[PDB]
Amino acid sequence: DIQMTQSPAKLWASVGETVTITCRASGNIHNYLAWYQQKQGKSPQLLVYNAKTLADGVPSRFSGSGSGTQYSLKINSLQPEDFGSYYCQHFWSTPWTFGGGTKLMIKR
Amino acid sequence: EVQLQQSGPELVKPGASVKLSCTASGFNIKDTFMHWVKQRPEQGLEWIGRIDPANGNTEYDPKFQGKATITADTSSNTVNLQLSSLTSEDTAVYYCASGGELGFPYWGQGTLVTVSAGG
Repeated sequence: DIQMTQSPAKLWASVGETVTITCRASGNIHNYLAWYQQKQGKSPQLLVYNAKTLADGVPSRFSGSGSGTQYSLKINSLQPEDFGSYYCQHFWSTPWTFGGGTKLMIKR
Repeated sequence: EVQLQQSGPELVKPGASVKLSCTASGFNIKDTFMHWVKQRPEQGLEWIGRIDPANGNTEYDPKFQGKATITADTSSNTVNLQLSSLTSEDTAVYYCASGGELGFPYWGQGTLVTVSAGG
């Protein structure tokens, strides 16, 4: 089975800062990787699929990249609406596992 | 509009079983995989498994073998998740979701299952 190692688990940041979230697969997943956003109290929403393709209505400040086992989500100059949790998931062999998540929290 | 509606919250006892349900509208569940995803309080998403309602094929994360049984009822556009032998580790929100290898675009609002102490 292929597992996803996501880092960092927690990230404190401020509006306007740029952050990078990474996911490392335990085997080659051939760009079949999605990123989800999950706001507090809400269901997950698909943000990126096929490693780099933005989903419906997703702003250009989000960028997915990577290949093989190594993938990253960059949020350029993050906005008030970007705080929440982020998860990667692969869709190569089943099981289609999630990374452990990143909680993106505002510095207070 | 696609909607996935999920069953109401469950308050259940250790050792019992529970069956959660998810009814789709706006599409035919035969046309995609249907998934169940677990999220313990303040923790991460965990893929339990999926069913292909076109032919009934299921796949599971091996960690949920026996704990989880996913079934589909195409005539009611519904998929179900049975959880057996409940313990506190099963206390979680359970999401149903639709999609395949390009990600899951549609998610239910989740069903909270709370297992009381003793398991």
